[PDB]
Amino acid sequence: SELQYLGQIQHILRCGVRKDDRTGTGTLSVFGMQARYSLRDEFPLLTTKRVFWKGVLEELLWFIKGSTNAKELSSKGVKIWDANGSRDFLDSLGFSTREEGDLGPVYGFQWRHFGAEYRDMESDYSGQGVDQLQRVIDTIKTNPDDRRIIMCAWNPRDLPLMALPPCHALCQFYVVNSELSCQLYQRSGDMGLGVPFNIASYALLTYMIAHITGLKPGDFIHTLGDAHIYLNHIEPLKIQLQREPRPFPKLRILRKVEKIDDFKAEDFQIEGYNPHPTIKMEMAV
Amino acid sequence: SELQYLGQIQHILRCGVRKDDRTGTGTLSVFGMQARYSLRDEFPLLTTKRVFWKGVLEELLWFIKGSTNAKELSSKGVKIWDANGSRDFLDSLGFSTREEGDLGPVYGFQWRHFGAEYRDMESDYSGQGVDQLQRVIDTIKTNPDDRRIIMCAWNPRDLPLMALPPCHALCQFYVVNSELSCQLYQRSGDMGLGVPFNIASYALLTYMIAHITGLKPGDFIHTLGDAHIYLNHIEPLKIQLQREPRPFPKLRILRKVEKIDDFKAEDFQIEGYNPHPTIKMEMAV
Ligand SMILES: Nc1nc2[nH]cc(Cc3ccc(C(=O)N[C@H](CCC(=O)O)C(=O)O)cc3)c2c(=O)[nH]1
Ligand SMILES: Nc1nc2[nH]cc(Cc3ccc(C(=O)N[C@H](CCC(=O)O)C(=O)O)cc3)c2c(=O)[nH]1
Ligand SMILES: O=c1ccn([C@H]2C[C@H](O)[C@@H](COP(=O)(O)O)O2)c(=O)[nH]1
Ligand SMILES: O=c1ccn([C@H]2C[C@H](O)[C@@H](COP(=O)(O)O)O2)c(=O)[nH]1
Repeated sequence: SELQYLGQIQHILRCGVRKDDRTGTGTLSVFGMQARYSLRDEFPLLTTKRVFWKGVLEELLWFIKGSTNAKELSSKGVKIWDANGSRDFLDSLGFSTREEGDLGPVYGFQWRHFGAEYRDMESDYSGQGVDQLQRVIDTIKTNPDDRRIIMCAWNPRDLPLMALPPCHALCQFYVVNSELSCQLYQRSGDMGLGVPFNIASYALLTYMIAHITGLKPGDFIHTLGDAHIYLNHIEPLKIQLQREPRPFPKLRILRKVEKIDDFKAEDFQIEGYNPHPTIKMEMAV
Repeated sequence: SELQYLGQIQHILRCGVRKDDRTGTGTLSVFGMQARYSLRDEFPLLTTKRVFWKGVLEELLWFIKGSTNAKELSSKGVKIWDANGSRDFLDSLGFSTREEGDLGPVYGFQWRHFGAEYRDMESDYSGQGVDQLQRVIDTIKTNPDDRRIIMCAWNPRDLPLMALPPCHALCQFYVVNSELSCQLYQRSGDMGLGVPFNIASYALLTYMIAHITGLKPGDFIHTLGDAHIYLNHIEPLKIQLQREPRPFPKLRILRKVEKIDDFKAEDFQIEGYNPHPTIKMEMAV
């Protein structure tokens, strides 16, 4: 099922159109793609290249905790957001009053406190805003046939206060035959760098919510808007494209957890992940 | 026998020729030297300057483990390879898709998996390649008169993939009268920085292999190729030369260990190491 991501890479290289972007780099773009990754007895952690699974696990716990402080995640070993929370990148977009790591109201804030008035990254928002994450878990428990199980991060009101507007803007859940499925709408997909990271992130999120609600993981539908391949990624991706995929690993939950907040990093174990060598690709800031 | 190391320092300062180097810091070099350090009831840990014995002990266990991950050694307190595993140094040698601290197929990989195809620093290579380290131990036990007990780390095939090609490239063992001796051919010797470290390193390795095979440590012959003294080490070494050596310490193994992989850092104790104050010397890499 990894061939779907590879088939999207090969289709952008062969049929994608050249298109400029905000960064000083260049892209080959295709608008509108959809792939289905099965979560049943396998976890879609890519094997054609080693994916930062510790980054995937620590960033999601950072989202669930509602933290918007980049130093909070960077103190765990995952420095993927320090570029968007640095003084050089923040001061270029008019954000001159931030302390250290103030991305603004981003994925963590919108998941737990949607609509609340964002002060800074250290302020308390308990009881403020809409808790989309906990409301989604409550709806799955009480009314699984509901078609409104949605957690949205795209907030036009808080949009100008974010260092980078949300890429995974909207995700919806779906229950049938005790199988929890998840579809993510990604408005902008860095096919070389972020997309493998984002697929594993929301696949893990489905496993956590399926563990709490007592359901089995079903499918993860990855819907893309602007799916692009940066020009400085063509050679590293052509090397990844020649690699033969290996079977997906498995994700094991080591203890029964009742609440979404009680998940710790030690509760997860990836079993049987044998990927090809890492392929470091430059980020476009 | 420490007067031999001092005699090699004094000979390079008095008869060495000026010669440029890869780091561009300049050296005084002499090609072809040999010293014999007795391992009988004494350990060659230099006393004219404090040698990082924790680095010696942790790096050798890191070599025996076959690890080529610099972060694995740096997480133990030994940052001697972090300079060669940094992002800045990796991108200078064309390695732009490697992970931070992937030294490539270096001493650890060639000792345990010679000839195997190096993927990256997290891949499993169990059963792949030639296990030179276990093969020499097997030969010493069964055929001590063998003249081919050699462990080679210089691999021209894997050479362009190394952050730094092996300096202690080839070493040979030798058994007579139940005495295990070891000769090391070091192609490039930092007389100020690495040579004292390497003398203690392979002396420790000989003690470990002698403990397994039931032999007594004999001699350690330190054969050098390019023995050089960096220009920014002349004054620090001229101060070390005026210091009088103290008796070598002793190395005690606290428990009987059967296999070479079962050695832990807590199993070794240096008794009676009274060195002179440290002399910090800048690294050229
Ligand atoms: N042009 C661009 N800008 C971005 N800003 C923030 C992100 C999200 C992001 C940023 C960094 C990483 C990252 O460094 N990922 C790799 C593993 C990702 C993988 O294997 O897919 C790592 O940590 O080594 C991942 C996602 C991101 C992205 O994907 N592309
Ligand atoms: N020019 C140069 N480049 C190198 N790249 C890798 C090494 C191996 C190495 C690296 C660092 C040290 C080191 O820093 N050693 C000393 C301990 C020895 C001592 O104190 O005498 C320390 O930790 O300060 C030793 C060997 C090394 C070396 O010796 N010299
Ligand atoms: O989870 C994420 C976060 C970021 N990006 C990439 C997409 C873009 O290349 C870049 C953001 O720039 P815009 O699309 O906002 O201009 O980050 C992803 O692919 N996934
Ligand atoms: O165990 C080691 C590792 C490195 N070096 C030093 C020797 C050189 O001064 C420097 C770099 O090696 P060259 O590739 O320039 O030979 O590292 C040693 O002396 N011993």
